[PDB]
Amino acid sequence: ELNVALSQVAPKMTTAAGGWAAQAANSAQQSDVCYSSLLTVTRSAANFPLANQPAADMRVYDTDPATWNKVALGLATAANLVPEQSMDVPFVVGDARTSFWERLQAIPMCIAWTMYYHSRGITTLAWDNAYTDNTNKWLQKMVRNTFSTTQSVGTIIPARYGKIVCNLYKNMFHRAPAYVATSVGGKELHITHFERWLPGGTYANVYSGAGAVVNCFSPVLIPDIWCQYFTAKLPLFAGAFPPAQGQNSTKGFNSKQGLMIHRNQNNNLVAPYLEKFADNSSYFPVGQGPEINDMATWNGRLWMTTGNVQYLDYSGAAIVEAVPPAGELPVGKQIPLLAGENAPIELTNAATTCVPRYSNDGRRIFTYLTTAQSVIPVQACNRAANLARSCWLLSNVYAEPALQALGDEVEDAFDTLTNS
Amino acid sequence: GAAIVEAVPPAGELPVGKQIPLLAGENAPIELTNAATTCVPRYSNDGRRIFTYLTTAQSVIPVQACNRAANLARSCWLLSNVYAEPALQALGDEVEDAFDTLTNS
Amino acid sequence: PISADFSEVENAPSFLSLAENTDEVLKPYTGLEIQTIITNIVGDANPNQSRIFDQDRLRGNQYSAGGLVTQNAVSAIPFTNLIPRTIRVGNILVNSANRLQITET
Amino acid sequence: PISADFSEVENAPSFLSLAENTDEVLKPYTGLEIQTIITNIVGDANPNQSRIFDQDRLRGNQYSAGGLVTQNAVSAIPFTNLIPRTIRVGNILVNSANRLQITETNVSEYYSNPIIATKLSEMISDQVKNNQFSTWRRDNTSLQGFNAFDIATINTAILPNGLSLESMLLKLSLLHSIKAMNVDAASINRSQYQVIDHNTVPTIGAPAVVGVNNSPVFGEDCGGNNPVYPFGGGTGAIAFHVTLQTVPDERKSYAIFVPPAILQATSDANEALALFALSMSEWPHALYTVTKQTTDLAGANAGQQVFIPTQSTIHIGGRRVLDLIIPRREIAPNPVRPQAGPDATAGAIPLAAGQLFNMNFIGAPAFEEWPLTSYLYSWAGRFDITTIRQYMGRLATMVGVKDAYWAAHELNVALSQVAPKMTTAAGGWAAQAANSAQQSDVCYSSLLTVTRSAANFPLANQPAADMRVYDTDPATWNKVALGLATAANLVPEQSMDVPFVVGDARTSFWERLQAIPMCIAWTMYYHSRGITTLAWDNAYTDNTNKWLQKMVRNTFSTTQSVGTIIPARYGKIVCNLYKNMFHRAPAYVATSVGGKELHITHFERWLPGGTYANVYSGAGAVVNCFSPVLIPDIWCQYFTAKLPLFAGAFPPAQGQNSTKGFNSKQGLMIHRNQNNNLVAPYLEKFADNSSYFPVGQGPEINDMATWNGRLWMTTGNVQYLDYSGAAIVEAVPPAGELPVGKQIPLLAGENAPIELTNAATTCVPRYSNDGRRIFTYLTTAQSVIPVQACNRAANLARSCWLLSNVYAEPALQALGDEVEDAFDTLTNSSF
Amino acid sequence: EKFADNSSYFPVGQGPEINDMATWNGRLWMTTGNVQYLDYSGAAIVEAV
Amino acid sequence: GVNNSPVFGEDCGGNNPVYPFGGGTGAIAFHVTLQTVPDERKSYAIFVPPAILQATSDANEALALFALSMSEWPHALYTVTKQTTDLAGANAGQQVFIPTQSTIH
Repeated sequence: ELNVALSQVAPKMTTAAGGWAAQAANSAQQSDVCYSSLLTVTRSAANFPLANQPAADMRVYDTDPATWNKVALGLATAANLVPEQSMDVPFVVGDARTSFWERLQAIPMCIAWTMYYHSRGITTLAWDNAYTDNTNKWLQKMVRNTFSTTQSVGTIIPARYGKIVCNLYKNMFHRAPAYVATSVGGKELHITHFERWLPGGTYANVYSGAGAVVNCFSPVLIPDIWCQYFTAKLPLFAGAFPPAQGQNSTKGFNSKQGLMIHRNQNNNLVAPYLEKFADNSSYFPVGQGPEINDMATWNGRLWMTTGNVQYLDYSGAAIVEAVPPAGELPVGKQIPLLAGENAPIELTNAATTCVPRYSNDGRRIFTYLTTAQSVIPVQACNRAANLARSCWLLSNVYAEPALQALGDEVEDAFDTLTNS
Repeated sequence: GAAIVEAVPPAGELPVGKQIPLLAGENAPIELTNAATTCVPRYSNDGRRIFTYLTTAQSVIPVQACNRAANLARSCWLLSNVYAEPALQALGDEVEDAFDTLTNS
Repeated sequence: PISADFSEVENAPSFLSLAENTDEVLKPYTGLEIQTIITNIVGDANPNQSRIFDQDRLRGNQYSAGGLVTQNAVSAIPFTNLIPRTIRVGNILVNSANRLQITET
Repeated sequence: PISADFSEVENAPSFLSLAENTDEVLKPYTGLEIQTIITNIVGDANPNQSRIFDQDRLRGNQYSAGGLVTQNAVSAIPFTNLIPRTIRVGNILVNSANRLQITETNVSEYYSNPIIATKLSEMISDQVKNNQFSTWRRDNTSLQGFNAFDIATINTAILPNGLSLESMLLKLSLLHSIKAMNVDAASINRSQYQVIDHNTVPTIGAPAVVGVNNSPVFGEDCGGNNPVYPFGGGTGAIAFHVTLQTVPDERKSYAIFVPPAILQATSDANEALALFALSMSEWPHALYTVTKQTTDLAGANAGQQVFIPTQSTIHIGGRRVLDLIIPRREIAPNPVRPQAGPDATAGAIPLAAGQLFNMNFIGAPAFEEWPLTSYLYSWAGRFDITTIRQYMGRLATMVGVKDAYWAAHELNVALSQVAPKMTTAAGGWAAQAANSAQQSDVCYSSLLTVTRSAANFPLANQPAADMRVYDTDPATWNKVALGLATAANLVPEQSMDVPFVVGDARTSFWERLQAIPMCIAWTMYYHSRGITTLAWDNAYTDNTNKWLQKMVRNTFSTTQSVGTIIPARYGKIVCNLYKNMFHRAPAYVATSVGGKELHITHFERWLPGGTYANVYSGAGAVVNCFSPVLIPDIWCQYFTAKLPLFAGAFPPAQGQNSTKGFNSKQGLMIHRNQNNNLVAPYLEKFADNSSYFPVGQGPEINDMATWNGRLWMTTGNVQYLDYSGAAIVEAVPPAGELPVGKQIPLLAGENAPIELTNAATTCVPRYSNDGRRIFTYLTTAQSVIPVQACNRAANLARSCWLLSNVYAEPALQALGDEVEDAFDTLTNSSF
Repeated sequence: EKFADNSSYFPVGQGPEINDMATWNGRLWMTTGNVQYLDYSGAAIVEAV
Repeated sequence: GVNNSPVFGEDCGGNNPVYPFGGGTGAIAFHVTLQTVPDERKSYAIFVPPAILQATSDANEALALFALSMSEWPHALYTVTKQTTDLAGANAGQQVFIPTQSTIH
């Protein structure tokens, strides 16, 4: 499981309006490429054989001769070394389908890291520059904990907040990832590849259509549908947009759910129903960051999908970070098509969830629309309108007719005849 | 969907009130504000039912208004409890009693 | 899960309630059971090939914002373990003008 | 059952009570139930005495609406696995101007019944192997024919699926059904050479000749002696190794152990390597033909038609390169019989090919690959059904092949017995013309049009899949055929426990009768809700009426749980309309999500993509309306224990009362629209409050009113209009004409059906393509006697069959366990 | 008030909450003799100053 | 293949093999006992038990799987060459890939 964590490696993103963008033919940004941990793979600067050896990425254990020699001779038996049968070998060993399986085992890792990095929107320059230049006591705490920094004596200490990622894999896929046993202070604890990473490194940012760095989102690496179709129980802020032309289609969360609107209407520029501030209005406190709110992160990506989105400020001024040219969310990599087989249409292969909320400056980022073009999302938040978003028609999702000419309730034809 | 024997108005042209001359600083009604809307025909002279129709294209928004999935925009008189609604409904909390609890509320 | 309506969005667990500690058995999540979520999929334009060479993508119908169904639309499966050292550039193979990605434990 | 009077039309079971779940364990449908009615054989087995050649159709008296009795009027058995690639046009044989109908499965490995290492596998690991870790010894603990380093690389990491002997046992269940056409002439019907080519009389005398790669039109001799695969141009490769060390470095995991129990000194013993290499690799390897001497109607032009069976057009496999490891006698170290291989001969056919076989190469050296389409072409005139039967008995001694062959066999029947669509006519017995798409256009038993090929053969296009079937993996086969693993569906048996269909001459007769209750169950599924044929075709993605997308969405198998098939919803409705309607359960296989083990039948493994059972008119034009109707009604009525009330025989005219209807005492009402001239039957109370269905509503299942709608379109002058009497988008038959069964040539003293007797009246259209409700109308002048027949104050003169209902209980001997034979009453304590 | 940083613009049914701790505290600052009456963000207003 | 990558070095000793992650070649000495070693690395000697020599049928591919697993990854820079074609099919060639798991130190 911890080669799939660091050998299944994925190209980053590309900002575009519709679906299916890619980079170029020969470019440094096409083969720019990331882990499943939303964490850019170190590219070699020298020539092989490498003179300067870079920083390490994941902690592993070793095998020494001094214990292997006593184990191989019957002078030594441990608790994790009780022999077994040949039919108890993992069935991956020796099969022709390993490369297809390891390709699929990497996707629910990146969903757990994707929901980790999107809950607090800690925009990719804040993750990258958290060791380069930081004056905030919070942003340095977030990187120190998430990655396995601590060492006592010769023992991989599991990271804080990577047990949050491990619990976003168990509570979300109903499957636990494989571990080893590890004694830190005489206490028996388990450690996963979610907990073994090392601090440092560029994270997964987004490139534009022309190839420029667009590091103003949270780290994205895979689009929305892989998070939403593969998940048993998925959180609120990253939910699929339901079909367009239906009753109860696509609405938001207003002040009935405790949120507040910002409305900098002097610069024709209003923001969603976001959470209450409590000294988070313009600058965050030294040592505090964005609150986990799913009502407001759903509501913020509900405005990023409108089409002309500004990521400015409390007062409406520009941030230091690189903004995409339009309402141009990061969209998935385009591969060649086959016979009778289409491309995605409109924000269907996109990555919507990456709502920026925390700037590099320790400053709050607001998602803005114009006062004129936000009357319909505000009424959608007030539950007085529906919104029209594109969706995948998969397994319970039906195409809604334009004239909703509803009848009675119940409507169970062959359904009570089955288990309903 | 066939015609009835009765005399239909030329368009969406509801019966509207009689116009008297205006005075200084004083306006005419604007749009279906001095009209008589309630007179929905339902029983023809033939003993036949009369149906009110719109086109399939121009009825998607009233059907969603009936399904409580949209609101409609109609003109009104601002009289004694009826206030002009802003375009950007930027609602806050509930309650909202400023000088109202200080009176009989 | 994919939301069929907005009542499935509202009835979704929070981030805090989906990140507590759990104490269940919870079998490992093998790609032998992730292969069927991408193969046994809903669609009528899907040709349903049986070989792994064609069962890579996420195929499916898509329903637009204006109410139009796209028949067999695909999302790339975005995880490889292969750096191309010879890129198809200008319809023919040139070698790559890019360095090689290295990791270290 | 057919109706004696109206009091048992009225007191017939409903649809909802007959589609409920059932907890009874029921016997399998053997096909003997239809047999013991339409033939002289009621009691027991008959070798060649019983002329099944002439006993091929439903026979009985009929009673017209005008009070006359027709003596011997016949309805054809409407199913065959033979597509006539030579058509008799104008009393003489010409080539077909029509492509070949091909199917394609969706072979994938799913979580079957779980598997566990035996005491032999724990014996190899614990002992021997583990004990070589102290003695510095690399000895060989060889099991039966293989090295210790061949068993040691297989007594290893086991996949958590468990194997299903389904794909190889459908290929065995499939070549059997091809190679059982050359058994005799008086054991195969003549109607099943006449289902598509109805201007044809086959002969008692010369049997059918089951040839291979000799079809005269549109390619289809896919290498007549330079053979390739029919699906994908390619020849494959087979190699007979003695060790895994010889398999080069590339494959070595795909390598299949040939177990030494299938090859013993009991047979030819080298044909069993070809049945093993044919079960494990690919179907079809070649395009089999069935050539029979036929004659025209009067009998002048005796020639030989070429047929291609339907089960040689089913694309199953995906294994084109075989590496078979062969048992090496007892015990020997590693080395034209280098390491004591028993044999590997080529066949019996000379086969001038790309590797140029001469007549019969005997060769098992180390690597030295052959082609596989060549190696199977040489064993293509030798696979007679007795050899297939004893090969099945040698399989059954080591694995459990009783229930899995019967599931694979009615999978064969499910996707091999294939029927031409319909033709709309007023009376009885309409067919199509010669050399036309409409004669050869053809459907499944699931009311679902069989795809024919688009371009010339061997095919590069690979059409959409039709059915999800499982497969044997080689890696688990290598350890369950060796004693290293076992499951509950793989517990071994005896050769007595091989099913009764195997190796019997009467398979081509029985398999076409097993497919009739499949089409009765699907026919009653598609007729309870009448959605015509257009609101089934483009129904998967219509943005109008979310109900219809849910219907077509759920009918098909497009769901999963853990890595295994979740079977279809609403295919258990068809399965319960099989078990309740026939009192006999269809054969399931096992699928496990985890712990919980559940059952999936051919009723639950179909796939979307493909049009439905269309109906043609008399001039060949399409009449996409009614409902997906296939075989004529009397099949969907007489051979039935409990037929739901909307499908029912119009009872005979006995006294003054013949045929009545259902009125407002049963909760119904007359529609009665805008104009005064046309009125509709007693439909539901919802029919006047709809006019168009809501976007989550569909046709309510009412069998009072569906009866009452087919009671009006039997009158002979109806129009299928609208809530207001306007036309619909769907194609309407030209007059008061109904879909009527296929006409076959008659015999002496034997009549044609008369008037709506060989018809399908149950297909009442109720749901148009647009989501609007379809009403059947009559003129006010010509609806007084139907309305008063509904009010029980008049009578309607309808035609009927003069048969009676028997429906015997199952036999459970079926010519497959005749263990009464005197030489084992005395060898009986030893079993 | 505590509401002053969570508004910046009043909602369409809210107005200035009657707080005499804070109105005192606002006339306590514009008695200083050099104030500006700007905005949530320090921008000018439509009203004549 | 192994050490076949065309550009940016990566033929790490294409016919004189060296480590990719440092200038080196290593040293193997197969000694039966501790009293035979270079008398300076006795503390790092690895016993090969006979079970490893009984694992593989060749019995000497299993020393090499035990020298590869105990020493150093990577020992060389593996490539995966596959015949590919362009988007419509005109220019049949063979791309050189390097797997991501042959660049892990």
